[PDB]
Amino acid sequence: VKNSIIWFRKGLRLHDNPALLEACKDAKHVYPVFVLDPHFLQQSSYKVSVNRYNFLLESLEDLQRSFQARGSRLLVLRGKPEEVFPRVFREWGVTQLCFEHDTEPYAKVRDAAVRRLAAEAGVEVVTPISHTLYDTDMLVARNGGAAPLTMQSFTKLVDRVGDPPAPAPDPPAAMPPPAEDMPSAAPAATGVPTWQEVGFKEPPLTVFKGGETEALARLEAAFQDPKWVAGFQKPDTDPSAWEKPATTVLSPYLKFGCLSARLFHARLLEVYRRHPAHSQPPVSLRGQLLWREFFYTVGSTTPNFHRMAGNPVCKQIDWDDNPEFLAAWREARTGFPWIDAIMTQLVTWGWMHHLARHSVACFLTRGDLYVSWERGMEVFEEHLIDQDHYLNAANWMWLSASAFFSQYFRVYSPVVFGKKYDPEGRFIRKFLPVLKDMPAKYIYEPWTAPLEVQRKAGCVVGRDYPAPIVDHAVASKACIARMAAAYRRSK
Ligand SMILES: Cc1cc2nc3c(=O)[nH]c(=O)nc-3n(C[C@H](O)[C@H](O)[C@H](O)COP(=O)(O)OP(=O)(O)OC[C@H]3O[C@@H](n4cnc5c(N)ncnc54)[C@H](O)[C@@H]3O)c2cc1C
Ligand SMILES: O=c1nc2n(C[C@@H](O)[C@H](O)[C@@H](O)CO)c3cc(O)ccc3cc-2c(=O)[nH]1
Ligand SMILES: [Cl-]
Repeated sequence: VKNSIIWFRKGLRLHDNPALLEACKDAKHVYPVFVLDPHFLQQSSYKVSVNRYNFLLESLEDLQRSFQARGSRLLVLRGKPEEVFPRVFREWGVTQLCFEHDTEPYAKVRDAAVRRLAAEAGVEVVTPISHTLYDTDMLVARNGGAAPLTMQSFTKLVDRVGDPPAPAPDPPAAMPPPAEDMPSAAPAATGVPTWQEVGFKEPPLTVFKGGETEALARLEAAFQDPKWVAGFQKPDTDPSAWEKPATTVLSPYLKFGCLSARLFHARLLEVYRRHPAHSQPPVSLRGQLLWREFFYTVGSTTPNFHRMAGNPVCKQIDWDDNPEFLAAWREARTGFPWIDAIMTQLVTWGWMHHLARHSVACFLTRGDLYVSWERGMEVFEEHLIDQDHYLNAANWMWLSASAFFSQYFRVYSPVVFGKKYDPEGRFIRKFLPVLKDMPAKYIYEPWTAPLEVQRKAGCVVGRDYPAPIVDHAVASKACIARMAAAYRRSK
């Protein structure tokens, strides 16, 4: 008799889930499992806000509903996978364990340990690729055994390899449930908890809801305008747009696997077929999925990718240990409203537009404050709802000119950058209410408002909103000087 586990970690969906499909095939009982793992709650190492963790819980609640609707049940097991799984293998008479492959450092250690244990229990292990467009090992293999290090040569590689696989079909309308009266499957030990019960003190404030149903809705909303999809150009999109964000906001759903990257890609290709002037990579929407694939592919084959030291793709730079600069940045009190509004969005929504992530990451690292990208990445690791190990590392290295990108003379202005999109400062008025009534003339530079104007707007620099912590002209020149010297020490 076939008794199977479908183990969810990412891949939090029923659509495009070949793992799930294999688990159901010829099965008497299927046990859908997510292991609520203490590794992600020990705030010592690994950081997570209530925003992200509650987005996860919402996604698990949506899975529960999808499984309940098909005659089954999601089991949220508490514990370390190494010690939970041997128990349930025996208790449930498990013959097959299915899960979606992942390539992160923790995933590799965890997944090796669970395979060894599975083999000891006589349990078959089935691990299809479906978090990424392609099997990332296959790509490296086809490229002659190393990952390409530019987006251009990565794009050429995948064009030679061909289209990603189709989304797998939808799973059956009825699924075999867990067997009755299994003690590790007791409802009360296996329900989706709340953020309160997991132990978060403060409520989540983000406006984006977790789960596959929300992911599919947001995918559908995006594809209701095929000209927009066809003509999408990432660098030409507006980072100050918040009522209707200028990009898809599909990142947290792709991060958790509430949305299938292959579904998204197949949908793009349908549109591109009927729209022959469609944008091409890297700026196109397909280009965006390829950035993701690119950084996963490089990231999974490089040791210490998420660090500077011991990381072969990363420049060793003499970053300042400057806790007050980092704290001002982290706590949204740099005195540059563009920067502080974005850092407020980070902590409220857990999502900003890519170019707002550029402004704040450039400002922290190579642009003004010369703090290590690792400090920035950690702050993003806590607050981003789309926090992705490889994508966050790679973009921080890109923005600090530590890897992939070397043009350290290009520095974004914390005053001018947003102003060319949003001269009235609508974005700033949203995320920093204290500047609601400041005239647009002064909103990017409130320290240049006459004192009469500051008082009239109820926002006096130094009292209600802080003075700027640097002079951008002085800070950037110094930072460019230090970057030049670090590059010359490297050669
Ligand atoms: C300092 C810094 C840190 C970042 N950290 C993260 C992170 O932790 N997680 C994360 O998903 N993205 C990260 N990004 C990339 C990018 O900013 C987000 O993926 C994007 O803003 C998400 O919005 P969207 O879903 O509307 O993307 P769209 O423009 O709609 O693109 C669709 C999808 O493509 C992928 N994608 C888009 N841009 C990029 C990119 N530059 N690199 C890799 N993949 C991309 C994402 O999965 C995204 O959902 C970071 C960028 C910077 C500059
Ligand atoms: O299997 C789990 N995956 C969790 N993941 C999912 C993955 O990151 C996955 O476990 C691994 O593939 C990462 O190495 C989380 C992701 C977040 O962004 C935030 C919190 C979690 C928590 C968990 C968890 O408790 N259990
Ligand atoms: Cl709990």
